[PDB]
Amino acid sequence: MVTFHTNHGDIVIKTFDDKAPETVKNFLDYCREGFYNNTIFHRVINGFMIQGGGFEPGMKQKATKEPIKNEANNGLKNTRGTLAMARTQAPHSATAQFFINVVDNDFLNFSGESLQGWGYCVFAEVVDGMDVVDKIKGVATGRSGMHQDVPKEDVIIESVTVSEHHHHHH
Repeated sequence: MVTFHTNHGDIVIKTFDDKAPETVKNFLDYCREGFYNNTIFHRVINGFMIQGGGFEPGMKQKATKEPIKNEANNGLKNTRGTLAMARTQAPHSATAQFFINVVDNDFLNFSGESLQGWGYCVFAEVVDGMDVVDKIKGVATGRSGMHQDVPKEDVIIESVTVSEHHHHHH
């Protein structure tokens, strides 16, 4: 599990390690490196999703690592509360940016291994703090340079805590 500590409260997520293993490793690596610290939810669209993990306040884009393979072929759907990776039009271009679906966004789902079909890879789901997600999705937004739907007051991921559970059979 991972918790995003935001200035609107905590968002707790469970990763889908079996179904998106490269994506989950990439995500946890950024978490442990402090990459998401002081990043913002820079693209918030009520009724759609909230997107973050790429910019500091002022839309200062952080340098990222090499992009990852799209694992959306895993059959998982972009239902409300799932996390998927943001990307540009190239399917295997995701780096650190992710989004939380705030409704079921069926139009984002993998339908085939093509530019139009690959869709968006679901790799985790919110397990506590959907109320915080629902707060964030509702904030006021406006323009910032070329970017739209940018919260007028920064929605900040202050940091990220990782929680691991180990089991011992006796």
